[PDB]
Amino acid sequence: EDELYRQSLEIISRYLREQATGAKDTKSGATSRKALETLRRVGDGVQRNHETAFQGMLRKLDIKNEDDVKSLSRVMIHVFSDGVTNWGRIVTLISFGAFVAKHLKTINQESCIEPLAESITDVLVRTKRDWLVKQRGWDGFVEFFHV
Amino acid sequence: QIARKLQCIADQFHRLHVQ
Repeated sequence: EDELYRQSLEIISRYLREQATGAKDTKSGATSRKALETLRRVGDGVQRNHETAFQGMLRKLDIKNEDDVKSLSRVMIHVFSDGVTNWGRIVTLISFGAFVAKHLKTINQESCIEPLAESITDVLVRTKRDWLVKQRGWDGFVEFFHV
Repeated sequence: QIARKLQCIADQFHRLHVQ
């Protein structure tokens, strides 16, 4: 019933899971494909450049289980509390999400990766839908970061 | 704060990638 939510979740969940597992997944394909490739290029870069800061942030969050996920949900909402939305903030959140997914994999909480992806998708689709639609969704995401 | 740091990082990301 909500195609933008479904597509966004598909892109974000796939990226978070393949970052965690190290293998891509086998199971709107055109736009989603390009977005994922874009996310790999750009998102990996963010994690590399800001690995130290990401580590510090993770420790302060103290994520041990599914209920800890709400604490990231509150943090992510706070990011946009200044009324500003752009692709830079969105990719940064998705990148930190991938970083957290890696952490969940290392602490044997792999089942927490999906709820993680859903909470990130909740913040972006549920609270920033109008902006996302204005950017032509993930097609605009791909165009914004085209090189 | 974590949210403020993520904001800062997002800002660095843009300034590094603007062309």
